[PDB]
Amino acid sequence: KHPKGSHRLSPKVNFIDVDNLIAKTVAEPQSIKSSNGSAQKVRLQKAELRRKF
Amino acid sequence: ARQNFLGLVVSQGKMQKTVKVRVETKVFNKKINKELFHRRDYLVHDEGEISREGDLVRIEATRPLSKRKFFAIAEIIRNKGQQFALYESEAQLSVAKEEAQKAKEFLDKRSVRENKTLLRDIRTIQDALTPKELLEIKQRETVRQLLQLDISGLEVNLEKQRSLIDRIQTRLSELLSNDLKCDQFLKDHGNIKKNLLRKHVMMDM
RNA sequence: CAUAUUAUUAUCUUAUUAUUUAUAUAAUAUUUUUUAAUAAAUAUUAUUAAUUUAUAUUUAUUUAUAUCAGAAAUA
RNA sequence: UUUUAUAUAUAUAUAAUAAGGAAAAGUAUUUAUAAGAAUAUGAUGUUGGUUCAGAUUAAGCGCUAAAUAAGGACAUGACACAUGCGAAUCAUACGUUUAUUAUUGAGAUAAUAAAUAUGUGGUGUAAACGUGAGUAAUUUUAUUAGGAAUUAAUGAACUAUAGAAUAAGCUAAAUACUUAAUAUUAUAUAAAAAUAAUUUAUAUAAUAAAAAGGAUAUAUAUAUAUAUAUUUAUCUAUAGUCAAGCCAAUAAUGGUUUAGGUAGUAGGUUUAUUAAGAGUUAAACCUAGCCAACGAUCCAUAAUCGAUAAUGAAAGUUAGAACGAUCACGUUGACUCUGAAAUAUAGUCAAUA
Ligand SMILES: [Mg+2]
Ligand SMILES: [Mg+2]
Ligand SMILES: [Mg+2]
Ligand SMILES: [Mg+2]
Ligand SMILES: [Mg+2]
Ligand SMILES: [Mg+2]
Ligand SMILES: [Mg+2]
Ligand SMILES: [Mg+2]
Ligand SMILES: [Mg+2]
Ligand SMILES: [Mg+2]
Ligand SMILES: [Mg+2]
Ligand SMILES: [Mg+2]
Ligand SMILES: [Mg+2]
Ligand SMILES: [Mg+2]
Ligand SMILES: [Mg+2]
Ligand SMILES: [Mg+2]
Ligand SMILES: [Mg+2]
Ligand SMILES: [Mg+2]
Ligand SMILES: [Mg+2]
Ligand SMILES: [Mg+2]
Ligand SMILES: [Mg+2]
Ligand SMILES: [Mg+2]
Ligand SMILES: [Mg+2]
Ligand SMILES: [Mg+2]
Repeated sequence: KHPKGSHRLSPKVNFIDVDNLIAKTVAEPQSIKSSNGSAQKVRLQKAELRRKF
Repeated sequence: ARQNFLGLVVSQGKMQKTVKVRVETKVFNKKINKELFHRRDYLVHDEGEISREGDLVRIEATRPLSKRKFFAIAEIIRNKGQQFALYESEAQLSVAKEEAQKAKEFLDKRSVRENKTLLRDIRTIQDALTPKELLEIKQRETVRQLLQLDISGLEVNLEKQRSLIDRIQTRLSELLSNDLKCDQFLKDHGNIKKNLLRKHVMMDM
């Protein structure tokens, strides 16, 4: 037997799924359509570059 | 993985669910230029209190269970400490009965010696060859039987042993001389052949 | 024999603080029983300010435990 | 030797006999690198210490000294400090104050200009900087392809995505504060195995915890509201990034002329507290344990270390100034709020000046 409050086995390794990590961490916008904004275009460009990188 | 140390139980039963385990590890000392064993004693959790002093076990890393206890037993490779108490109790029980039996034998022998004239008796049988005392002595070649000595038994046993040894050896040599006769012996009985011949020849005798 | 500084404590005193007790015609909110002052209409009827009432959040008060630091004793 | 002969009782003694001879031409990198001398002796050899020859400094001093370039600069009193600076910034959060034009009649409201940071607010000072007093480890330093309790419905502050941004009150007014609305864990059912537990999915229970508007334009109508759009803000949720809290193993100075030490002491069982284990702290009940001549406990001393500096052939030895990493401290001690994290260079109390 092991101690009362302990766990017999070590925590199981969390195997990252690259597709899931990409989907959750960087998700493409759902609302593709938008109108003209002076800062919105810049923000969209920066977000696209960061997602790609 | 959780740290794992092989050890020997050196103290048990002193505290509740806790033992001392003797862990040795290999270290290199530069001043000596030597690989030497470095020794420490860990206070270790023993839930179920199975391990006994002298057993060979692991102690494996665990959460802090007390101020000084950070390891728990996992399994007992050698149960020598466990066996040392089972054998102790069994030895006590067996020694008691064996004592009783041998004491009974000694008391019986004391009684025989208490009950307790062979020369006179044997001469009375010899002269006879009167009737009533002779019968009473009979109840108590007959002279030869009453005087047969244990040395004759030793002589005949020694002759038996010597004859057995010599006959075994001479038959082994005889069969080894003729190799085909050895194979015939093997087949009738139904360097490997050497051992088989030896076994069969001794089983014959 | 004399000076000094850290440390402790079955001793004495204790800031502040943390819990813990007991008390508040103590407050503030809200819930009642009520009293004044006021507002619309044909005796009012409700409104704000004060009276009594019982749940919270605290204040004053004291019960105990610990506690900076100080003496006394020891090293 | 081996085999056999004769003789004698499978064995013993004598005699003879022995199978091992083959021939041929041509077909470097070597590594790393350790030197002694003078002084004993009447003289010799040896032991033996002392001193010297080398390199260097966080250096000081005596004598001397031209320029330029770079690297350092209170090691001692963590001793006391005159004086000036080192943390402000936002007028696009809310308020105030003026001046002109317009309409309205001492003022009122707009538009345009400005001032206002002695009023209410937001953000920043847990960092950086300096120091080495304390600390010999009870939480400190170094290292591990070390762990779990199998660390929180933590974001601190940016990225990527979705949503939301409602009502009142008190402030003179608000993006100030309060009250209110709304938006992982524990169970039950199964599944598997990395199983004597964990994970997965489902269905419930509660999650249930918020917010904030400014600056512009326009478009409506009736200065008032409203509706969008652009900008900058706010709150929530998932993931990432940067981060934190706890424990394990090994190592970390001298004195035993400090030999016994420890009673929360060593262990067990519960409960309070934490995000989290544990006599870490608080309470309760049990056991008699735990460390120690491979050096406990006690005392003195000390910030620790490096791919840093010095030195040596090297193992090592010394330093911890300078460059870099960690810790601790900001006159001394304790506690408290906030916060994810502070016994904070904050606050309170006391001590010193
Ligand atoms: Mg325990
Ligand atoms: Mg001389
Ligand atoms: Mg020299
Ligand atoms: Mg210079
Ligand atoms: Mg200094
Ligand atoms: Mg210094
Ligand atoms: Mg303004
Ligand atoms: Mg101001
Ligand atoms: Mg700091
Ligand atoms: Mg610094
Ligand atoms: Mg309002
Ligand atoms: Mg607010
Ligand atoms: Mg506990
Ligand atoms: Mg303790
Ligand atoms: Mg207790
Ligand atoms: Mg010692
Ligand atoms: Mg020091
Ligand atoms: Mg220091
Ligand atoms: Mg340095
Ligand atoms: Mg040192
Ligand atoms: Mg300096
Ligand atoms: Mg501090
Ligand atoms: Mg301080
Ligand atoms: Mg000072």
